Amino acid sequence: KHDCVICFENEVIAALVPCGHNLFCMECANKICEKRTPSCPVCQTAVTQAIQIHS
Amino acid sequence: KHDCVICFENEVIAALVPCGHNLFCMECANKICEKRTPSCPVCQTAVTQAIQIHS
Ligand SMILES: [Zn+2]
Ligand SMILES: [Zn+2]
Ligand SMILES: [Zn+2]
Ligand SMILES: [Zn+2]
Repeated sequence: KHDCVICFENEVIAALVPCGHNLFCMECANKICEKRTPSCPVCQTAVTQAIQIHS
Repeated sequence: KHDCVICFENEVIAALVPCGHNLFCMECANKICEKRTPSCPVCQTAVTQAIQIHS
């Protein structure tokens, strides 16, 4: 429950659109979204939104 | 290992946007988007795209 690759504190629950990388908690994903130039920190693809993943 | 909830034949690979339901193979998710009133079969939310999820 500590597997977010950004903060390593929260649980992974979010994926970025459209690259689909599912490696982030929602707080870190939201922070990615309101950067000046939102982009995936892993693959650098531009980010248009973050979604919570439901499996 | 998870089975697509539509066909129960292929692995789960894709999620719908924006509801984030991650329960579909890419073929079944593509079929969802290509319909004329696209909506998630699980929660009935309108679907604006389907993406492959990378975990
Ligand atoms: Zn985080
Ligand atoms: Zn990415
Ligand atoms: Zn399927
Ligand atoms: Zn849904």
